[PDB]
Amino acid sequence: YEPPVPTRVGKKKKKTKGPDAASKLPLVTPHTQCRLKLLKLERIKDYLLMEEEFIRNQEQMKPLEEKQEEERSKVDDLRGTPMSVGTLEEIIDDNHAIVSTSVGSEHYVSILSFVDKDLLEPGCSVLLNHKVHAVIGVLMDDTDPLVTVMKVEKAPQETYADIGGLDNQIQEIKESVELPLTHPEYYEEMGIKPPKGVILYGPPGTGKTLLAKAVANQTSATFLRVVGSELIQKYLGDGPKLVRELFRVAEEHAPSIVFIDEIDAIGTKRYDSNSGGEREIQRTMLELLNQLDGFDSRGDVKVIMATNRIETLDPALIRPGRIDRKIEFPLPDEKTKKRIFQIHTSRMTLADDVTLDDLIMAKDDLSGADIKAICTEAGLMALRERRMKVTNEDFKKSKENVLYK
Amino acid sequence: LNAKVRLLREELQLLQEQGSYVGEVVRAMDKKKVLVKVHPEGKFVVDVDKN
Amino acid sequence: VSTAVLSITPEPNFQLLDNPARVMPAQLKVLTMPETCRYQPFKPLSIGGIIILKDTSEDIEELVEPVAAH
Amino acid sequence: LACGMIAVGSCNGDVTSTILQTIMEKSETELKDTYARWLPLGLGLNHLGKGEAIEAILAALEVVSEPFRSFANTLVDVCAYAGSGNVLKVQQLLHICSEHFDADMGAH
Amino acid sequence: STYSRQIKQVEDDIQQLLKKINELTGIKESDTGLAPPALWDLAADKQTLQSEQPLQVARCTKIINADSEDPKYIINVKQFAKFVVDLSDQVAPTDIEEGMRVGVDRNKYQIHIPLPPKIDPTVTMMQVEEKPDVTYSDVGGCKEQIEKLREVVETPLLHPERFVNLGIEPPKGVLLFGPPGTGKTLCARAVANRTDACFIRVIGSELVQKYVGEGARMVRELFEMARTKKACLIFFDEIDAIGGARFDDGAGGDNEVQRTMLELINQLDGFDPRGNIKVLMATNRPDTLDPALMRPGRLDRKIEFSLPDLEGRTHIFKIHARSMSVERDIRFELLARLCPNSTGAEIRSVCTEAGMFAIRARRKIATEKDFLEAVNKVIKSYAKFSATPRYMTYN
Ligand SMILES: Nc1ncnc2c1ncn2[C@@H]1O[C@H](COP(=O)(O)OP(=O)(O)OP(=O)(O)O)[C@@H](O)[C@H]1O
Ligand SMILES: Nc1ncnc2c1ncn2[C@@H]1O[C@H](COP(=O)(O)OP(=O)(O)OP(=O)(O)O)[C@@H](O)[C@H]1O
Ligand SMILES: [Mg+2]
Ligand SMILES: [Mg+2]
Repeated sequence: YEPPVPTRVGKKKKKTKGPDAASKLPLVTPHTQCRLKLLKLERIKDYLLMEEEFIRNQEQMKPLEEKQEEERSKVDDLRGTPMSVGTLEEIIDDNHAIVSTSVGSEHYVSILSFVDKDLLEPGCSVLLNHKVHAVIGVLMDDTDPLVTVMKVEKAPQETYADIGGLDNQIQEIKESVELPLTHPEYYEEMGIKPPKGVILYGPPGTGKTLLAKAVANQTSATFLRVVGSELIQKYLGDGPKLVRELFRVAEEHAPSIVFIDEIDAIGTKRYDSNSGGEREIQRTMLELLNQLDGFDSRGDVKVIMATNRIETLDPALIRPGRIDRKIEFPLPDEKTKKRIFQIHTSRMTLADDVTLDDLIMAKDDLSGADIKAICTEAGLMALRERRMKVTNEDFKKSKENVLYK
Repeated sequence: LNAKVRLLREELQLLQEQGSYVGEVVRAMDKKKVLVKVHPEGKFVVDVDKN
Repeated sequence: VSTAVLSITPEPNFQLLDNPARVMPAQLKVLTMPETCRYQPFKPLSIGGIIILKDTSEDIEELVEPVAAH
Repeated sequence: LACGMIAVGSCNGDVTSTILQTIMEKSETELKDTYARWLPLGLGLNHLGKGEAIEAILAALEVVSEPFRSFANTLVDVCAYAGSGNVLKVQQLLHICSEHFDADMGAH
Repeated sequence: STYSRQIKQVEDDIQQLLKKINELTGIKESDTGLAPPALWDLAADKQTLQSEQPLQVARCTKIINADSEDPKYIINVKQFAKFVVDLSDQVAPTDIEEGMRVGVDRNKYQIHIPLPPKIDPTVTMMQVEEKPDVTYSDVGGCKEQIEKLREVVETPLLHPERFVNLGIEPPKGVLLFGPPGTGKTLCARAVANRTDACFIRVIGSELVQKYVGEGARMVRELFEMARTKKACLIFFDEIDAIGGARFDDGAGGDNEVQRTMLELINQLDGFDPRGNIKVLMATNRPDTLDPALMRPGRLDRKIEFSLPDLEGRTHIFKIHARSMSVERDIRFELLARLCPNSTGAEIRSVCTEAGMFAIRARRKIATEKDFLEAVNKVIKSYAKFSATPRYMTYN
């Protein structure tokens, strides 16, 4: 006896996912409505007429057993019912594989012709015949609950116009997460790949998460948001596993933007639920090192990190190649503070005795979060007193609440 | 009374018909296919009765 | 179909039944021979069965030819 | 194959004349041999890409017997419109592809 | 616009045609993993469903009376049961050995086909199947390093005849160490692109697992699967995740991970020969590695990826500025002199940022001033976050 030799190269599934399949019609150029586009479209139409006539002729004299509805009706007969869901363990040959049922028992079965052989990889969910356990299909895995959590289904309502004073900060983030997607020609004509990674660092409340919210609002790519504290897991290896799985979902939904908010919280915070101590966090860090810049080729995945403590990060994590741009978010100055106050009071109904200039110097170390909290609390004071107009006394009592006590 | 007697004799044959599994629907699929989880026996892709 | 054209390129209300006549028990009440026929039945034709027909005239008897059994 | 390659796309009548001359002189049985398939190819190469210059040649090919005539005329007609994209010409080829024979008859 | 009306008429007729074509052709749907109907050999599948019977995977345990003509085989059918069966008439007695997986029937459980050993699907995916787009021409300043790496991990497989003749046993392991961005993984990616043997990429964080004995187990199946091939390469990126030195801190500090390193050490150089595997380890913290792992026979070659010199930095600048639309007179030698101790990753960012200053200015060609501003932004302004100062102490 000799071992069977597969004809397919490798044991992984085809990288391409969700294509147009048989409808991959050519990109006829130009899009302008002129003669050669009409001429080009006619050629596509002509061959379809040839294709339509040829296929009809064959099926016309094909046997009654061999028909498009009959063969599909037959396919159900070979599959049978129910269709047991198993797990692919190993691909022994082109038409042979080892599968395991939910009971933990493995069977050496035969892969039928109608199964999509390009979707077969070990660990994938396969559909097996109830009687003979033969592979009769591949179950498209439903979206994991972990996939749904990262993905931001609805873009946040915060836009770049809602950000005040971060003109340079907004500009830098666009060239790494927005400009490469909207205008890739600028990079290609220049011969440089876009800046790989970006990190937003500064004092708390400076607008780091807000700029990512603005980025997520005006992006055509899938946005995945993960807090650094979410990467601390209860069991050994799940920390690295979650980081590995987070960047796998990003690769599936390419192009994608991965926002690792509060990245420093993975190390600056110690929890007893994390079985391994600082050593398990380091292994999680090393896994994140591989994902940002490692052996595996990276698709159109852009990484945004935010932290108010950049001195506590591993310098190897934010090294160039992993995080190219380090955008600083300073505390707002006088011009920015007035802009932030006008931004958060635009929908307000201010009184004639309320001046924003006095509120600018509420505190020397005033941040955007403090300004928004001052306004939000000031409106709450008016809501308590059953009013729609916010007075200076309402703002005065606002400062003593959020800033003090 | 005749219906009660007739239903009683037919019940004995009916009670010998094998019972039905209890499963949990994961998601519905095309061609009236449903992914279920039989309680001890893992997942299945099952048909849907015409009713 | 040819090749595709490319870019360039009154039941009657009655029926006469011969003798013998395969006649339903329901046809009995609705079956009656023509008045002008030379023969007239003794008992009413709606009775059915074998009926002997009276002869009004004395012309040549156009009988029926017996059929040999299979 | 050789004389077709020297005079490819030239419509040289001298090479054309002999290629027909050898073809119909041969007996029907030896036309079953697959080395006779190279004779229409030499004829086809001699008219490679010319297009409308084969009807006179296609006229001579009707005399040749079947199923080689089916093979012969298909080869030269295809070579006549090589690199032309004529959707009308590929209309007839699939018409040949539509009728399936239950080998010897379907060599072309 | 005079053809706008005629475009949509033929576009709609076309779209109707594909919908019509797909009706007869089929291939609609795929959620149940159905291949296109052009590949449906239903005649063979019906015969396959009958002629080829399903086989349960079982492991042979003990062969009873192998010498005699009635050899009985004890098999472990996973979670089902244990059976004492005999071989089928279509399989040689010498083809089934104790401890190997076999295929058995559902009626008499007689062994029908020997099977490959069970290997974790995670370990199987750890082998490289698409080679990276990095060649040795994309690595600058690492000339001497690259020859040492190739002559151990590439030359013996390519031209084995020049080693057997002289009785040479080439080194079977290379450790790449250096500060981050120095090109450790870049050179490994170049190795995988050029190599023709099997390349397996292992990340040290992938060997950290929830349960006790998994990391050692995955290492065992990693080398078990590597040994099923004539020549193999295993790349251990960031070995320091599991390669840390053993210690006793009272409690069980890193005891499980140390066992994973001990198993890896055992496979590299233990009682049994390793095979034809040439391992490749990359780490930015080689000072933390275990002394037994940093020993010849496990890591024979210690290739250091130090910071590039002036000639090396100039070479890296040319590699990354090859496709740039730079000016005619860009002084790359000057640029290399403005970043004395800078990794190759910084030089790439300098090249990328240099084109960014020009793209910002709506200029299609990057001047030398942009590279000068890029060095200030990358080498100088971003020097606060530089990993070089701390990591040269570790290397
Ligand atoms: N420059 C700014 N312009 C406008 N609004 C701002 C600005 N900075 C902060 N804000 C407001 O502050 C709110 C809260 O701050 P935000 O969540 O952006 O903080 P951050 O800078 O990410 O800090 P951290 O996560 O460290 O607390 C935002 O929702 C936004 O409305
Ligand atoms: N010698 C070099 N020549 C050319 N480019 C280089 C060189 N060294 C590094 N680079 C560039 O810098 C990037 C840094 O990634 P690389 O995989 O080389 O880092 P590393 O040495 O493995 O770092 P780490 O220790 O953080 O894993 C590479 O992708 C490559 O583009
Ligand atoms: Mg935040
Ligand atoms: Mg590396």
